[PDB]
Amino acid sequence: SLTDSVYERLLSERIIFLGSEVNDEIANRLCAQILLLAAEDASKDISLYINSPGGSISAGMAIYDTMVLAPCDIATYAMGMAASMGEFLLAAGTKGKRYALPHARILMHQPIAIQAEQFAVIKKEMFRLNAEFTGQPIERIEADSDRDRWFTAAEALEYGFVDHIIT
Amino acid sequence: SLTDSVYERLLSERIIFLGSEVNDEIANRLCAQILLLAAEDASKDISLYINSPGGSISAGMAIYDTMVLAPCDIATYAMGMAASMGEFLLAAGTKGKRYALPHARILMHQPIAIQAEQFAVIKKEMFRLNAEFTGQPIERIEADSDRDRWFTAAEALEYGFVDHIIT
Amino acid sequence: SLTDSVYERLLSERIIFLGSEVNDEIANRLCAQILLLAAEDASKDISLYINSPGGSISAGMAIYDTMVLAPCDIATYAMGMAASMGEFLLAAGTKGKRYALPHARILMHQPIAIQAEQFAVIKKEMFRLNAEFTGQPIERIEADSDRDRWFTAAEALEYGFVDHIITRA
Amino acid sequence: SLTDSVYERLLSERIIFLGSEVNDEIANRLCAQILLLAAEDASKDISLYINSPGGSISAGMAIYDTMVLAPCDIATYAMGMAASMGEFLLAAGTKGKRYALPHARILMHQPIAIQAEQFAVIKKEMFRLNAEFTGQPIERIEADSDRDRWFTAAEALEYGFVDHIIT
Amino acid sequence: SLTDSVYERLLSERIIFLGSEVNDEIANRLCAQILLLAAEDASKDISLYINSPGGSISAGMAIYDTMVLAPCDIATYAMGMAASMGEFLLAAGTKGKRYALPHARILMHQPIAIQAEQFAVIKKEMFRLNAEFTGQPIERIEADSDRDRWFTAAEALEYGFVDHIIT
Amino acid sequence: SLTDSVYERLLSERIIFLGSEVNDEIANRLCAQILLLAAEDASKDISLYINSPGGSISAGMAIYDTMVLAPCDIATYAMGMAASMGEFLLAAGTKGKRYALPHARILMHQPIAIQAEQFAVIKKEMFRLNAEFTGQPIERIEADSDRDRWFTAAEALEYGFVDHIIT
Amino acid sequence: SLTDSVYERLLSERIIFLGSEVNDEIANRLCAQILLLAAEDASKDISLYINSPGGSISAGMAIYDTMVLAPCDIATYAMGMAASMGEFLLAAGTKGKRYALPHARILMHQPIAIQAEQFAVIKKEMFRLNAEFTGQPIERIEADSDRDRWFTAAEALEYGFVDHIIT
Amino acid sequence: SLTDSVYERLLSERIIFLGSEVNDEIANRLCAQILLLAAEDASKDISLYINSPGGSISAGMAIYDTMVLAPCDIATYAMGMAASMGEFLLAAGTKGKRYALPHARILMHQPIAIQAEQFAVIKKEMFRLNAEFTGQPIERIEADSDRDRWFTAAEALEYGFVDHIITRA
Amino acid sequence: SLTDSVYERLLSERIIFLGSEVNDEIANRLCAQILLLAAEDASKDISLYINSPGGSISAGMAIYDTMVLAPCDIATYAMGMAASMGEFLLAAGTKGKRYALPHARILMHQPIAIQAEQFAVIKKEMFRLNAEFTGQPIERIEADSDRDRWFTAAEALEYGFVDHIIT
Amino acid sequence: SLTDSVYERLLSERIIFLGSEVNDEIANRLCAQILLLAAEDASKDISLYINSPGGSISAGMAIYDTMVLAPCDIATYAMGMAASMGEFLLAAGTKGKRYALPHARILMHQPIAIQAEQFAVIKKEMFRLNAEFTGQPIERIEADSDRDRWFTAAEALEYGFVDHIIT
Amino acid sequence: SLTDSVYERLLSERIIFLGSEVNDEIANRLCAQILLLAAEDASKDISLYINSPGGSISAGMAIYDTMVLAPCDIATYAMGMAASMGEFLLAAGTKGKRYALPHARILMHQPIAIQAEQFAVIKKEMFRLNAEFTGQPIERIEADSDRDRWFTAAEALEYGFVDHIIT
Amino acid sequence: SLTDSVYERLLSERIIFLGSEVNDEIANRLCAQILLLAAEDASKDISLYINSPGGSISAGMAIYDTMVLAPCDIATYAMGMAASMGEFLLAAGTKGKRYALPHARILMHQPIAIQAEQFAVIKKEMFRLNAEFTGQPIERIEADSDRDRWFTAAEALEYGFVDHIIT
Repeated sequence: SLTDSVYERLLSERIIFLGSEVNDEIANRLCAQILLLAAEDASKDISLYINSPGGSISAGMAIYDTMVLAPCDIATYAMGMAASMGEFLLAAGTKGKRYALPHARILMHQPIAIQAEQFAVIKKEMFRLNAEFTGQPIERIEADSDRDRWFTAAEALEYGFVDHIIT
Repeated sequence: SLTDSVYERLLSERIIFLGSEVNDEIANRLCAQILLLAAEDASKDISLYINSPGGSISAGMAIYDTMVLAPCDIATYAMGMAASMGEFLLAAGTKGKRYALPHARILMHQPIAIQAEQFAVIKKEMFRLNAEFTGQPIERIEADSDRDRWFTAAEALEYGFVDHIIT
Repeated sequence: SLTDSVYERLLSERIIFLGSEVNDEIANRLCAQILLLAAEDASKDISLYINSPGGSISAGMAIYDTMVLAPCDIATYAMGMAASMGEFLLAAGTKGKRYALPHARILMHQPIAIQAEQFAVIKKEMFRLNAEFTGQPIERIEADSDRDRWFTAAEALEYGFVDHIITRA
Repeated sequence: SLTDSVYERLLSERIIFLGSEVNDEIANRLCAQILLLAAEDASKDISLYINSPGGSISAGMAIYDTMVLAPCDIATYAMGMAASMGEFLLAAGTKGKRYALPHARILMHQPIAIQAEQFAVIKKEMFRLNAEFTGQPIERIEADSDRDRWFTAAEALEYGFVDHIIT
Repeated sequence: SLTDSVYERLLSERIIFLGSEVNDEIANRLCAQILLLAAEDASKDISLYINSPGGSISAGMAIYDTMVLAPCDIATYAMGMAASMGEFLLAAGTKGKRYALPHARILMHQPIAIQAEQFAVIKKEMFRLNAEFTGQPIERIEADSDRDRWFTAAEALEYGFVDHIIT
Repeated sequence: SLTDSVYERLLSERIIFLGSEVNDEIANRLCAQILLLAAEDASKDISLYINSPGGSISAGMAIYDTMVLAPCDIATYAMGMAASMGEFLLAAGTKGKRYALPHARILMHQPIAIQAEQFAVIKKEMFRLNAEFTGQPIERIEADSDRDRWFTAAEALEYGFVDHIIT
Repeated sequence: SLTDSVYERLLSERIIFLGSEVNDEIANRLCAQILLLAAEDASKDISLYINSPGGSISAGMAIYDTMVLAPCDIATYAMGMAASMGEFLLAAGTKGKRYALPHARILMHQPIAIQAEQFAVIKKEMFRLNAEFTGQPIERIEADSDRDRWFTAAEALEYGFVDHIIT
Repeated sequence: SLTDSVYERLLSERIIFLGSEVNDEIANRLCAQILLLAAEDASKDISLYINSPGGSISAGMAIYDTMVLAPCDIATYAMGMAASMGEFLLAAGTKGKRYALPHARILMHQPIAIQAEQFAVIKKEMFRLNAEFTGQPIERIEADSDRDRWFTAAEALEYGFVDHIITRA
Repeated sequence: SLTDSVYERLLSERIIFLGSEVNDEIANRLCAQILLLAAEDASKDISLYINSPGGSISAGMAIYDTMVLAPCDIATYAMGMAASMGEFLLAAGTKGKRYALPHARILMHQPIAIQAEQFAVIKKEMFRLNAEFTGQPIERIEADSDRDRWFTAAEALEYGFVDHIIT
Repeated sequence: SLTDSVYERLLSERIIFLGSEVNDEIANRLCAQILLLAAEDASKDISLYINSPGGSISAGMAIYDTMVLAPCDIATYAMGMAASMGEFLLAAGTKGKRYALPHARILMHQPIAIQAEQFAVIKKEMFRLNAEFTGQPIERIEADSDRDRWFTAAEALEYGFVDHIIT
Repeated sequence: SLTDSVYERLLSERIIFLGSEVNDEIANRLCAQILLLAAEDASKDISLYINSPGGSISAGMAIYDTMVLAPCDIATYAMGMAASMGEFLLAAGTKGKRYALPHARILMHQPIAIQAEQFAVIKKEMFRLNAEFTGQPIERIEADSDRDRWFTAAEALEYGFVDHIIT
Repeated sequence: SLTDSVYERLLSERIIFLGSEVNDEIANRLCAQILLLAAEDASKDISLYINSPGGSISAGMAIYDTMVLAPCDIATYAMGMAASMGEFLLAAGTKGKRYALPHARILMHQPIAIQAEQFAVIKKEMFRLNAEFTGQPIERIEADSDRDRWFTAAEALEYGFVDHIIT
């Protein structure tokens, strides 16, 4: 189909998209692409464009782990919305190669008994990493996720999610 | 489709994925990929990436037997989840080449009369191999399976599921 | 699709799969492939990998006829399950080249006036060839089939379904 | 699809299948395959493999007509079932080159005002042609179809639907 | 698909097919095929195999109109049924190159106020042309269509629909 | 439901409707109503209103037989359309009690081996009965059925399908 | 169902509704309803409420014939829209007892060879009765439909579709 | 629903209908209605109207057994078509109470190892009883069934399927 | 169903509902209801409960005409929302008996050539009668609709939609 | 529905049916009917008619248990097929009142480690009961069921499943 | 259905159920019932059983508006869950006649430019009434809403949601 | 529906059924029924028949609470299987009136992370009451749930779930 064709073509310029909610299908497809590009050429950059409401923390953490695994830099771009795990992957890009498009919106969100155990531990780790990424203190991240704090491109550079606003 | 093209292209790099729950279909498709790579080139390594909640034991042992069958080494990577047969297949990679990614989770799991006796036989055999893979006694594999013990990447290295945590 | 794509790719390596219930359409696909390989090169082996709960005797018997028809050696491998005609077809492989992988299972199974006549003929022929295949008496075969006897790899090599349990290739 | 790729490849070897009921669509498909192969090369054999419960008489007579039309030799093979029109098209192949696989079954079967008129003509014409192919008298063909007489390879060879039983 | 693939491969052989009902859909497909062929090579013959219950008069005339328009000869073949518009298009083939297969069958059939006016002239013109193609008198074409007259191959040759019976 | 209730309260007034095409289901349903009414009172009039394109002769004949079977007189009313079997059943009403509404339209329409046989039998019986109903001769019934002759309420009164045109 | 329940209760107050497009099924049920109320009490009025896009002339004309047939008075009410056959049936009420609600809108609209034939005579009839209904000349009725003339309650009283406008 | 209401209304008059393909479902419903009428008043006739293309023998035979069970007489009426089991059930009505309407037609028709066995048995039973009902030899009933013999009402009266052609009720 | 049984029983208490959108189906159902209640007892009140997003203007007006038609008073109650035509109808209630519940909200809204004219006419009439029901100039009504003004019960009372807030 | 009406009315005569495959819903319904009948008149017989392929053993056993619970005699009739649990329930009727209709057929059929446990128990138990019911030895019950032994009415009477064959 | 049959039977006991999510349909049905019961007898209590996760504030408030409207007393019963508007309507019970079942749980949940406008006003109104109903200060109601406080039956008596824990 | 009718008729006998998975719907169905029966006659016994694979605790707790609330005794009957909450409800019956049919089976089963907290309190409270019903100590209830302990009627009577086995 046209759509897939254009993505394939973009993938040949080392440009990948997160354009939906993060879940296991998407995560796998994305990690795959990252493994491919990395395998194809370890020294050229990858560009990850993001327009995503976020989703599953587990999914996003696998993606992030793959980002970290790849030797090349990964540039990230907020294209329309980076919310929760969308924000996190945006913030997780190679430092100095994180970009917000001028009207992108960055949104923070607060994301049996053993499932709660497994959830709590990785929520904490995501909060930890988000602080590392943004330079913000961990308590700033925590409160701002509770209050569903949203950002303009400008406000987001301020806060530390991105390094550039590309006019 | 894009997704399929991307997996095919990863296949050309000898990179393979267990991305969903293990069943007869996926088993057949994985085995098929292993035989393919083994036939293409006995010498080079296959890298199997795992992010699976697992499922059926026979399905799982079918993949295992194929992995053993392949003359080349299989590297296994815990990418997201490795639970039940997902874990088993991970621990089943070539000594020296089992990797956990820093935020992966390993979950051990407790997984017509003729069916009962068939299941009892593989169940037992699965414990036996798990113990072999991990270096643990059978009895600690059984008790840890009975209770649904889960592992962080760290905890998983200690136990014997993986050889390295790769960053 | 990927799946299909590796099967085609795997076909060019002379490797084929019976990965599900042997019915009429699957039997045709399979015959087609044997014919194809046979016709491509008539003296290189074909490797048939079985993981299948069997199916109709009729379709099973069609795959078998095509196996005999084909000049080359057809090597059979029990991958997961070889039940009914999956068992029959495994056992039907070129003598010496029938294999079980260590955790494969072999299941035996008891498989209008004029349909009944047809069935009776083919059912009797099937028991007769299973005997020929395994070295067993027809008596064993019928009674084992009756009680749905099943086999591990080891037990299956003993009985005569395969010639080797293979671990490393 | 894999199924289709195989038949195409098999069709490059001048091998065609009749693997289902004979309706107008299958008949058109098959007629087309014969014309293609006869146009590609009119001196080389075509191999029709038959495993089908037969079906529509006029659809069967169209295929038959196309075999007759095709300059080249058409060899036929009873692969599983050759029933009614399937049996008709088996017996209809080039004499000397009609084969039965050992466990094939050959079944004979009895196949508005104006539809009856056409069917009556066509029915008589196919009894006539069955008799000519088999060497059996016409009245033998009719009594046998009426009582659904079926054959093993052995019985089929002797009666005259086929020339050789291959192994 | 296999079926479609075969059809395209036959187009390279300048063989085309009318093998379903004649309507707007099919008519266009078939006019397009004739146009392609005449564009590919204006001098080389096109073969049209007919097996079709006919259908819409206006669709049939569009096809006929395209046939006349093609510079090259168009051989026509009665393969199954050639009924109503199916019969018209057969009889419309290049004089000398109209064929019946031995068991082919030719059927004749009688085939808001402004709609009726339109229909009346198209109907008249069809009769006129069917009279011209067969060398029969218009009266006989009308009466014969009224009474659903049908034709064996031999009867069709005698009447004028075709020039040859192929064996 | 509304409709059902209305037909059912009309059944209490001994009024029956043939308001769609005659098939085996409508047959069985009509025959039932007739039988019920007849059973309820064997000597009160039944009123059958008709607005139907007709349909199956065999079905038409079963309703006819049942009408005849019923001790009581059956009145018939061409309410909109009485075509083919619709016409026939309108004609079959008790002499003196066939009615046409002023804008009613009567249409005459001429409607395996064993199937043809049976059909030819009742076709002839149908024609014969139509003649008897209308006083017309058989050859006129056939000739008119061939050309799909139709009738206004007036034209139909003259010909013998009805006894009165009601206002 | 409630809806049917209200229509049933209304049927008891001798009130019926043309609340949709006039087709064969609707025409059937409406005739059935007239017949029933007429059978129940031939001396008492029926109130027919209209809010209809109209429809098929034949259908509307069956309804009309049935109204004429009903002995009792039928009062008509333009409730929402009376378009086409909706207008005709409105105008067809008993002179004296034809009503439009203050915001009722009345729309005129100009509504195989045998098909055309039939249509033409009933189209002529319906024009004649619209003329007689409204007391207009037939020429004006016709030209007015040509141009899709529409009427307010007041314009329609003036033109002759109705006798009163109710408030 | 109206349809269902008149059949119910008709049950009240001890009239029942066989107006479609005889299968397990239809027979279940029909056996029920017979059992209900017999339970209602055991001394009183049940009229059965047949307009059916027939179908399954077992289903047919189940209706038959219920007919036999019911203490009361069952009058059968070929209303349009009585074919195969339709024919059988018509022929099975109480002697002297089997009727055909002027234009009824009657069609005879010739209707895993364990299935074939049970089928053979019931088939034989079906021919024998048909022979008994019509007064024909088993041989004829076989031959005719074989040849799909049919019958106008008159030809049917003469063969034994029915006792009367009824014209007015 | 319970939902319908409840409404039937409310109808029997002379209580009607506008609970959904105003499409023609609904307005028909609702008119029928008012027609019935009037016919049952011309003297007793009708209580109409509104909780509706409004909808079609013709449908609106048909209901309105019917309400004017009924001799009895109709009380109107704003149960939750009364928007567009739902508001219009609310305000159409008998003077002194238009009510709002305390947390009801009233919402104003702006509600081929020949259709346009009709719409313009209904639309103008709508605005006028709404100016008259509330006591506001047509210009206030129009402008307030243009900007989707909404009202609390208190505000609705103030503006003139209603006469009482009930508790 | 007619069907339901009839079963309902048959239930008033204390006549129940097992007419499809035994499964939870049907067993539940059947138990309910037995409980109902039993509660209505604990001294008068229930007649159970069977034509069922049987089905689940647990469901069958719950029906059986309700039969034992029910204080009144429960007569059983083999109508079409009494197979597996159908056979068992038939055999389980009050001794002296089990009936076969002359063309009834009786079939015997051989009917997560925790699942196997539970099943072994109920199976053994069901053979025991079937032995007691029929007076045969348990090991003849088992071999018979093993080979799917079937029975004619006479054979069943001989074996011990029923007490009379009714005619 | 049996379920509807029970609910209506319970309606006769002036017992009603809010047993799913409060949406518009539900609120319409519940307002209807309350109204119906009020009409049937204004002097006798209504009992409202709540087992509901709540939902729409404004649907919630429609029900509440009808509750106040009804002159009779309304008992409320926290039968299982009373969350969001479920809690609210529970607490709207006629003081003294608000009950909780021993294992009931109460939950408080924090529940276009113009949608926002209306929503802010109704949220405020709800908070005001929750305070009113329970005797807590508006600030505790809000603060306790944010974090999503849940309550056992006892904690619920204590806060003011209900008056008695009924055993 | 026959199924519904039979349950309705059973309600007159004060017999109710838990014959499927316990959930929100069923729970409400069942509480409704209990509330009805109680309201109808306060002393007369309710009889609950249980054939249920359990379900959710919350739903089961609500039913339990309605039972306790219900003035009259409730008899419980283990029909085919009482598992999970099916067991609970069975065991929750009026003491001395809890029954098991002989082939019945009692199965005990283990049934925004703040859900865990709610679920923890309620798991504990079920265990408590389950302990109290049987006479087993809390800990026995836990471990026996943990390994899925199943019981025969005999085993269950002696373990405390039921008081009597009926035959």
